[PDB]
Amino acid sequence: PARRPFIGGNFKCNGSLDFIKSHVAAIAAHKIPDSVDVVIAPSAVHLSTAIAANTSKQLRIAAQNVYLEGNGAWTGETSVEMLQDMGLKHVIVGHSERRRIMGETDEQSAKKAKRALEKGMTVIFCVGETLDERKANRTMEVNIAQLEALGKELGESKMLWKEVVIAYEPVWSIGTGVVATPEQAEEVHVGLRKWFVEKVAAEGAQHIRIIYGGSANGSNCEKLGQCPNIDGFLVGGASLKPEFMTMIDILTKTR
Amino acid sequence: PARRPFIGGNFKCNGSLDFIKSHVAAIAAHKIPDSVDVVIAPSAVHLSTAIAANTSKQLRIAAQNVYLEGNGAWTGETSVEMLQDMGLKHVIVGHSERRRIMGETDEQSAKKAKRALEKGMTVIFCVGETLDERKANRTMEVNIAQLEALGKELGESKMLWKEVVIAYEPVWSIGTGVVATPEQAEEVHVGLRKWFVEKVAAEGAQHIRIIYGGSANGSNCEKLGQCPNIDGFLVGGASLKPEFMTMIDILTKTR
Repeated sequence: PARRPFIGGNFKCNGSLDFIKSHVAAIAAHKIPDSVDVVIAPSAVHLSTAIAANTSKQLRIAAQNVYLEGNGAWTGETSVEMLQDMGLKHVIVGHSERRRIMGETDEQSAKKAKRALEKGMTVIFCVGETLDERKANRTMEVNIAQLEALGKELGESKMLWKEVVIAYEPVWSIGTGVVATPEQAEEVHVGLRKWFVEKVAAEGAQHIRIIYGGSANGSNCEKLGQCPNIDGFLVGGASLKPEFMTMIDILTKTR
Repeated sequence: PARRPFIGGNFKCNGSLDFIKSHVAAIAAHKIPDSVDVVIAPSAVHLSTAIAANTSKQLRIAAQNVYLEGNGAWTGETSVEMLQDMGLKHVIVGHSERRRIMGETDEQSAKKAKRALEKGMTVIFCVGETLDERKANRTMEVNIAQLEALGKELGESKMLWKEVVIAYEPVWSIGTGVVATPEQAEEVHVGLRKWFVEKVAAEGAQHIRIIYGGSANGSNCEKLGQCPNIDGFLVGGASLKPEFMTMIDILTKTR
């Protein structure tokens, strides 16, 4: 009982119109197999430009965030409806930068994901513990709590878990170059599988993709991709470089 | 010592690609005098589409929000650099929906504005009190506190106030249809002028535009626009309708 590999590239708050056009063009020009999901997430104002430049039949474009309300009086926010109207089907939710730096609570992330999922979108739901929480030996407690908030919102509607791609990114690995070792990563993904089996369904744990993120790059992704419970990567800085295409190849050849 | 009128249309989280194209086209097709600043603020993902559809030489496009950091690891956020790279020069900051519903603090709004201003952008800085604060007779205290946070960030760099357009929108008037009377609005703008004179400069208070927002529409904007300290309007719901063009005409003929 395995899985369709997944690699997402989160551009974060980076890029100019020319960078988006050129970089998306370079990615789209790369041979992308039909056996692996490849998604890139440019900043909101760059979405249209990225879509126009994406000449690939496999590459999909995603948003880095979405609000938990539909269209209405939510100045500065983006609705699921807007993303779907633009032809987008993927969206990142709960990235630790929003959780830890911008105050996005466990419940808000969960509500954003639920709304996106109910409308038919695929959600890259991020979870991860800080250096201090790990030092306090609370790694699994935290990751599970974040996943539980989502479980509370979906709960019964298990089927909605089908369009969820969990992205484990230890906060101490985000933008620090301090990537997790295959053992550290696999150990956490194992704990996440177990939680899914118990709180969701044994069958579902076998199908849901769980990707690793946090300093993942061309020279370290192969060893990570060889781990049974690591279905791919959520790439940050490296997704802005040509090595992102190499990571795609490595992921394909590995699983 | 007077001012160049200003009318901004905040679309908030509304619109589809077709709506943006058609609505922006209809606005752009309207005769816009060179004597009044007219700006519309579509949602972030619609910016490019709006720019493409804006065939007017006078109409300017603005963003509804911006982050307080430059390009970097800020997932889901937009930088000033991105907005300027797109040719945008206006941005709304501190809208009460973000302050009151999304937790944007007085200091965060102030820091966002300062960064935008330092880079050369024009900022529509929103302020406003809630029904309870007004009932508690704390209307001016609150509005002044929000303005003071900005004053703390700019403080000395007074000159930066040149590109600031203050938008007073009583929270109880936002999306409720309960517009402020000309007396209520003028009274607050008078108090804001006085604060500016004391904490900024007598000269500057004479030049800075202070616009009214909150249920402003085609049938009530004339009486508001006739008030000496009301230089224009920040239009919400009405900016999504053809009456927005009427408001432009009314503002022009009035001052």
